[PDB]
Amino acid sequence: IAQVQVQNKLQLAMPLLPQEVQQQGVSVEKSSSSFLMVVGVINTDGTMTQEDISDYVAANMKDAISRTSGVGDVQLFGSQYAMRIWMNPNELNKFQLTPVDVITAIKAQNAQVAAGQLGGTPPVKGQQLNASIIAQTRLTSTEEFGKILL
Amino acid sequence: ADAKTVQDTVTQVIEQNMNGIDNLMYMSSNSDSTGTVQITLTFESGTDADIAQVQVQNKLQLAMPLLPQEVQQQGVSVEKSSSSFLMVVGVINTDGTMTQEDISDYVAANMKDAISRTSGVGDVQLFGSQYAMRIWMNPNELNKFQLTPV
Amino acid sequence: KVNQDGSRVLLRDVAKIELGGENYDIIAEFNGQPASGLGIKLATGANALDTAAAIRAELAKMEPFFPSGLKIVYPYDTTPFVKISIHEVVKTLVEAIILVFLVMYLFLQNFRATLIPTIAVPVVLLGTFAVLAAFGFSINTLTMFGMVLAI
Amino acid sequence: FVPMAFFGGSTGAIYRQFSITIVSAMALSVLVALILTPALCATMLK
Amino acid sequence: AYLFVRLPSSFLPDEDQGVFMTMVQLPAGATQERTQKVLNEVTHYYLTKEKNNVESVFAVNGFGFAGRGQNTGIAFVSLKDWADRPGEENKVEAITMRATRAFSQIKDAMVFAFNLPAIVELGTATGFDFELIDQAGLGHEKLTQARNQLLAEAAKHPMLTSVRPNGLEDTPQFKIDIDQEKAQALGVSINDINTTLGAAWGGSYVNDFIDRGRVKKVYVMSEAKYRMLPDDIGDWYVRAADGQMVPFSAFSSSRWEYGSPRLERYNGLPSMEILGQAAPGKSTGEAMELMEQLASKLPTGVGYDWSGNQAPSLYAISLIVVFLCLAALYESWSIPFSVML
Amino acid sequence: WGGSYVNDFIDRGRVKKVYVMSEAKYRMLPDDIGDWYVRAADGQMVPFSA
Repeated sequence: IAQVQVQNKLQLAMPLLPQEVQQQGVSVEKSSSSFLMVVGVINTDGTMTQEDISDYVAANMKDAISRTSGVGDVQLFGSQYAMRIWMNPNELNKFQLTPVDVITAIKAQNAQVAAGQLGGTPPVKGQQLNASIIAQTRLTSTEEFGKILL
Repeated sequence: ADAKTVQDTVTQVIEQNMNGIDNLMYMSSNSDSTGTVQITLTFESGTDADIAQVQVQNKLQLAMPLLPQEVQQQGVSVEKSSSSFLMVVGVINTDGTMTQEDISDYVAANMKDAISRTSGVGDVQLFGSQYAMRIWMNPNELNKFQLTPV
Repeated sequence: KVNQDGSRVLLRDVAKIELGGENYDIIAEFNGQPASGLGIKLATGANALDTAAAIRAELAKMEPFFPSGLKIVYPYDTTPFVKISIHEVVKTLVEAIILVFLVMYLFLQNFRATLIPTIAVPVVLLGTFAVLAAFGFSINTLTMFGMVLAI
Repeated sequence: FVPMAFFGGSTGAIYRQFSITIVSAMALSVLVALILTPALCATMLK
Repeated sequence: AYLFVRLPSSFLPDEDQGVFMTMVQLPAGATQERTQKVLNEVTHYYLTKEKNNVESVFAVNGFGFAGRGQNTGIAFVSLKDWADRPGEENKVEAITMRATRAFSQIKDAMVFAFNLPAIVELGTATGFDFELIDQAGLGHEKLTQARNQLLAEAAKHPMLTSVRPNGLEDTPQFKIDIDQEKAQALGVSINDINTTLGAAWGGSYVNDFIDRGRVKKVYVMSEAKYRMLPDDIGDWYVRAADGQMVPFSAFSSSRWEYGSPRLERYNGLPSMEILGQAAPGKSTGEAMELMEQLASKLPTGVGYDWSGNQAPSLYAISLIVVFLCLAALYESWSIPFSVML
Repeated sequence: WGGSYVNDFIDRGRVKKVYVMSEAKYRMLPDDIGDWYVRAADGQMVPFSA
């Protein structure tokens, strides 16, 4: 009940936080200032960078444990992957472009859009086919982000 | 939204931000092409549903800020499942006839708003839908005037 | 918008405007006749019978202001079963008493002696109910068969 | 009764209620068969 | 022993509650009309050939139990008070029997009927709810494949069984490719392109408005006769920087694909539910075991997950409280055995 | 210099983030502030140091 309270007033605060923050990570847990089960993971055979692992663990284990038997708070020593796009001043300029363009370009060529469906909710008497319409789809591979037309 | 979109645009966001809830057996997810997801969490027998609900829905608050704006402004709920109805008060008309939509509205605008609050009614189902200002566009006309839905 | 010749372009010209359903996905038909009702669902830990009782209690004040024709009907319901279950079980209780009474008389000629048993279990059953509540338990289907049985 | 009364899983109150309800009825019928029955049986039987 | 070993087990008895129901599940792609037709026949089977039983029906199109969609459709029944139903045929059991048969014969879809299990939604014994999880990064396709292979083997060699998927039919979908290039060339903004393809075919929640007091919604979509067939995609034109309309087909492109109308995920992982009942000869435990050893043969990345077992211990506890109590008043180590027989 | 959370993207099933920052060799020393130029109304770049 304590947690419920201390975090339902935060809800009254959220609407007044930098949008960057609001979309970022906001949490409210039960402190314990002390770990215990520290399942460290490494690799022997098919070697994989100390980042290649971090990701894996945080994408098959951490998502779980962070929910298993009242686990107050799970710590991920590292970080899960992410589509990283390291910009380059010169290039951007050598083409007359600013990060803003890179961002806007991404938030345009990388996003899923909702489209109705053949045989709309209220059809016309006699409609025999009802198929859902697929629109844009979030990219997947790195190559795809490379082919982002700026 | 289609089965694909919602599955990893409204669903996955929640699921991931869904962890660290005292007591919990599992978490099933259904992403209907109807553009409607419905995650369910079953807690150990005996767990006070009141506090349980509070939890499972105060982490969602940590997810909300990361959901399609269309969704955020749409319907988001967190109740106590019961996979079974009981009192099914069906309504019809005899004298002053009124379409099977003219009724739906009425019920959902004098009764449903109530019952959905009366004596711990877990969840009320409205077989139909309340009215709404419907504006059915017409391609030609819009074009015959150089205009888009926007 | 307004075209060159000051000709106004009202939405009324580019789209058919009408007050209609918010969602045309489900249509309910009560006996081939158009309709729509309220499919109530309980909440994890509801009092069911208590709820449904109130469902009709709340939906009771709406009846006085319904429009011409708008009437109510009760499809798929439970109540009748809960009530019938009680009435039946309780009935068996009575029958059990009247029977043990005879089987008592046919062995204890004394119409006076054949009264203790008949007055024994009553005080016992009531006590059970009193104890059940003392544990939060209620008149459940099981908690009842136990009575009839224990009788 | 009481032993098996140790319900479990979903069959909790299931076997529980039945068992206890009868056991409660027991002690009751017992006390009655030690207070009411005896007294009544004594007070007037013949 | 024999009369106790061969005596079948069951949780709680399923009985007539004067109220049963039947669900309809048209094929893949079925329309609100197609399904409504099936519902009618169903509704009247009870309305005409069951008057001595049925007191009322409540058909609902588009509201299935598996989920939502023009494919499904439920129908609440309500039989006349038990009294008016003498014959053992007028009881849910019989009624629902001939009922299920009738539909199975004069239908082109899937219609059934079932007595409301007075028990609980869960816990029915002699049955199972298998779950096929996608442990590895396998795709929905690969997962679907495994499911087929699993249900296959199971059926391949049923002491039998009875397995089937949860409901993921997987119907065709209409994919629309918006060439960003041509769009950014013809002078049309992607935003406008989508918002129009959306608001048009899927409508959109604009703003709110007050209606006779209460505040309701305001939607903007489009007449159906302009969003029924894929050919209609053309009817919609978008504005352009050069203040001129543009054929949607100028930056458009289309092609039908195959997607599942329902994506299931068990514990944050893509999964697929497999509802199967224990063999007709064997039982739950036996079945499940001889079920797990099957799923344990699917390709890498494909995993799985899901009286009373307490009796053996409960009575055991009784095998103590008894012998002990049978001494607190019968001390002698003799009496404690007498009644024991 | 501090990157930013742009949008999300699906990676081998799971949905992950999408960040936009910059190579380090262009954000290690204060002198690098110049390397970055901003656009202008008059469709022309501008030295950040302007």
